[PDB]
Amino acid sequence: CTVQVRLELGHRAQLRKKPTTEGFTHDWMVFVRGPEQCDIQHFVEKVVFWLHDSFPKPRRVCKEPPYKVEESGYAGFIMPIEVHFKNKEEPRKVCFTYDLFLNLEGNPPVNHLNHLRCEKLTFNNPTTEFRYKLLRAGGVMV
Ligand SMILES: Cc1ccc(C(=O)Nc2ccc3nc(CN4CCCCC4)[nH]c3c2)cc1I
Repeated sequence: CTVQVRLELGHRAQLRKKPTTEGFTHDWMVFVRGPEQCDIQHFVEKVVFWLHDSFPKPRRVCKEPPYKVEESGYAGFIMPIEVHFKNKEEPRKVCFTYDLFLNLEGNPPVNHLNHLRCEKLTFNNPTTEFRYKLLRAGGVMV
């Protein structure tokens, strides 16, 4: 059989009225979460957010929900996001290339923004133990 589950990747960003002592101009948050009333913790081991090299501890890990990183900084960047599964067979993780953008190139000028990216994952022939976790999370058998 085939089991599909859904992830939502997203972020929010806020232009600061005044920059931090550090000069940070934006506050931002990036997340991985399930659709409403779906508990992805059943099948997600951890979520690794790979921040820009300039960040201290750029490898940010959440082993439990919420799977998110709140930060402040100077600029947007491309953020690899690994979602590791509670799975003993391949694949044990999926990697997303997440566009963490902090403005719209002043066209138009915004002082905040939100983005959501809905992702479907398809697991062929999961083990009994991993099927239970996927379906327990609200996954659909196909
Ligand atoms: C292309 C590019 C993109 C982002 C940054 C950036 O925001 N870097 C940055 C560098 C150091 C930072 N430190 C923080 C603050 N956190 C607070 C929580 C504890 C660790 C430090 N945010 C930081 C943000 C720099 C470049 I060049």
